[PDB]
Amino acid sequence: QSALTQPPSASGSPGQSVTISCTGTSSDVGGYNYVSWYQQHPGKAPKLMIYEVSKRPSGVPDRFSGSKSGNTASLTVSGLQAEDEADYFCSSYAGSNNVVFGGGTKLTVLGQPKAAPSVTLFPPSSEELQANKATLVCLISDFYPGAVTVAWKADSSPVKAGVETTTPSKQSNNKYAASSYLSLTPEQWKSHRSYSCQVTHEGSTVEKTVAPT
Amino acid sequence: QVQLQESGGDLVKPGGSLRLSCAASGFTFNTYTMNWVRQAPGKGLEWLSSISSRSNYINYADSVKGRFTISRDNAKNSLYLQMNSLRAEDTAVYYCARFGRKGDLNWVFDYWGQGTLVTVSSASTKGPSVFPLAPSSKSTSGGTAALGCLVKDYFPEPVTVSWNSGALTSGVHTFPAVLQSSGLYSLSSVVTVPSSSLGTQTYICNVNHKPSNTKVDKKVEP
Ligand SMILES: Nc1ncnc2c1ncn2[C@@H]1O[C@H](COP(=O)(O)OP(=O)(O)OP(=O)(O)O)[C@@H](O)[C@H]1O
Repeated sequence: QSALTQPPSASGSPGQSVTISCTGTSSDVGGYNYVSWYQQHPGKAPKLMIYEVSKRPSGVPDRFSGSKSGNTASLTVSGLQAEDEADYFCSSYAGSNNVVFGGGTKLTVLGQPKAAPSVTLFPPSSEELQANKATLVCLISDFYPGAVTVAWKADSSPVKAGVETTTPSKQSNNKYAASSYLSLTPEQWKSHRSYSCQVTHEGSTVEKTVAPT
Repeated sequence: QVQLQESGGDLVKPGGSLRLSCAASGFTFNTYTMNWVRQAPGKGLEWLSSISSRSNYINYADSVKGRFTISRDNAKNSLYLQMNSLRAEDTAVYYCARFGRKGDLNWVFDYWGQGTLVTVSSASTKGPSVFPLAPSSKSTSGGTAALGCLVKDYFPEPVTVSWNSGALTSGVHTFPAVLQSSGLYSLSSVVTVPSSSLGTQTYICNVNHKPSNTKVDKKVEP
């Protein structure tokens, strides 16, 4: 439970405007004009975007603006660009030398057309087999929207366990990638004629196969 | 050239202690009030503590008061946080953050580090095994080839991966980790390269797992 309340998510299309709200009370957002907003890309240091409700640091583009009405502050991004996809956190002085924050809003930039996945399937390495383990690695790339399911087969039989699949996340080129792993014993790997990884994306499937031989 | 870099994040047992560091450069450190702010996984930011330029004005959030101690050494351009009596809910990325110039930027963190991950758990540290994902005549899309590294069975997060020491970035994607039922993580990284380069260029994935003091430089060959 964050001290300030923000919608978990917001979205818009390139060139559009999006507004993100931040609800506090009179002990913080409504008690002072010390409201700040920070931008955070994944794995990066947060960056100051807005301070004292509506002021912009040098170097923040003018399409970011801030306002507040009573106990609620708002960040508006005009002319949305793909790079604005990020998490945004509001903040306020709260008295008693305290600074409080919101829970974050993930801003998604939409309008991307459909893109089909590519699938790359790797067999276990010699080194892993010598460690008495075997992991097949199925890498799925370059797709949009970011939703897939992954099915594994031993020969033609759907596997009964040992699968771990990641949630899709963005590539550098703004399409999605995901990964899936099939854990086997070396004996299982060597005793079937082939294994397959099949990805389902928007009603279509791509399947790759590998063989120990 | 304002720079902040945190260090010291690690696995620590419930009830244990840990000490974080932050090195600053590119500004007049001994005139700034410095802060620790944290972000629990999937949660929002949480300010923890501030220390003035002379270390004589110190404030703590309720959530850490009596457990964490902030301090600084202006001669080393460094800030510290001594964490005691740690609990699972103290698991978070810990950020060093500069308060802006007083009067102009009151209650604003105008510069931040990238943060260091602290994991509070009774589990044990485990370094990764790194396996090659070799390109083959069934891993090629004609003029380009995909190759990768599998980073198996480590704990806690995080692992970092680069290719050829950062000289290769265009064809690179490093995937998020899976958490397996063993309680251990695995991840993979992949890069696309010219098929013709497979005979001439060496491809190396550089894997770092700081909690286990492990560095692996794994050659990925055909
Ligand atoms: N951006 C800021 N926002 C909120 N409080 C701040 C900020 N910058 C400094 N402070 C606070 O201002 C107070 C003064 O700290 P400072 O480091 O200026 O020591 P000082 O001895 O008063 O300074 P001086 O040597 O200039 O007289 C401390 O309470 C500190 O927490």
